[PDB]
Amino acid sequence: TSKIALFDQTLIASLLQPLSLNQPDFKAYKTKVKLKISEQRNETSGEKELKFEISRSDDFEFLFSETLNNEKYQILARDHDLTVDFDAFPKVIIQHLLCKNIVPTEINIILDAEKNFCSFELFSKTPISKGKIFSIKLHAVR
Amino acid sequence: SKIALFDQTLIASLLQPLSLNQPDFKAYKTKVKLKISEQRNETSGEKELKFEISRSDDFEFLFSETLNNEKYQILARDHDLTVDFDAFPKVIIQHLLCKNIVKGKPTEINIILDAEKNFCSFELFSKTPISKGKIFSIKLHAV
Repeated sequence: TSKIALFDQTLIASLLQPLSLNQPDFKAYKTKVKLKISEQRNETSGEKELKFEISRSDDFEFLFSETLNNEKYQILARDHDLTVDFDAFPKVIIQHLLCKNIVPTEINIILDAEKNFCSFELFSKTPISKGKIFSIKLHAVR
Repeated sequence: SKIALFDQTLIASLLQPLSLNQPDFKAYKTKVKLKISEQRNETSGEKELKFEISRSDDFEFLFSETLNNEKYQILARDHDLTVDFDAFPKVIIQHLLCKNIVKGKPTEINIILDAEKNFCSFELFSKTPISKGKIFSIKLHAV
C-alpha cells in the first residue's frame, strides 16, 4: 500500500556460514542474492520505515528481512560511524555503493547455524584492510 | 640499526579534552610531523616499527610507539588489517600517506589526546560515501 520500491536487484555476495552448530569455522561460497530495499509507513505509528529483504533461488528457506525506523537507524549510524542521515542513507548506498555489485563494493552475508538470522554486510576495500562499512542483522521471514 | 621509512609534515585533526576537569573535546586542524622507522630491538634482535609524532605548537607534544610482529598481529586482528607486518609500513606510506598526482576519498589523520597528555591515539581514516572509514588507531605514549 504505502510500500515504495527503492532497489530490487540481483547481486553477487559471499555467503558464509558455520560448518555446524559445534564448528563455528565458516564455509564460504560466492552466490547470487536478490536484494530489495523499500520504504514504507509503519501501520501503528505512521512513521517512515526502511525495509531490507534478501532471498536466493538456491534455498527456499533463504528469506531474510529487517525494518529500520529513524531510531533503529541512529543506533546503526552510531555503531558504524555513519555520516549520513536516515533519509539520505538508502539513496547514497543505492547510488554510490550497491550499483557496483549488480548482476569496488563487496557484500557478505553471514548465516546463523540454524538460519534464524543473517548479517548483511557491506564492504569497501582499502589497500590495507577489509573496509567494512556496516552490518545489518536480518531475521528469517519464512 | 634505525632506518627512516617516512618523515613528513601532515595535516591532522587534533582532538583533546577542554581541560583536566572538562572531558568534552575541542578540535583543531594542525600540522604534525610524523616519523616512521624500522629498528632492531636491542635485547631481542627482532625487527621493530617505530611511530613518532611531534608538532611545534607544543614542546610537550612528543609521542611514540614501537610495534613488533606480535604487537602488530593484535593490531591487524583488532582492525581487520589485510597485509602482513613487513608490508604494513610500505603500503601505508605508498598508498595512504602519499601525495596523489594532479591531472576511497583522500586520507585523513586524527590525533586524540589524553586529558593529561600522557597518551594519544593516532588514527588513520579513508572516508566512504556513508561513513568515516576508520582504518586503524595506534596508541602512542608520551616521550
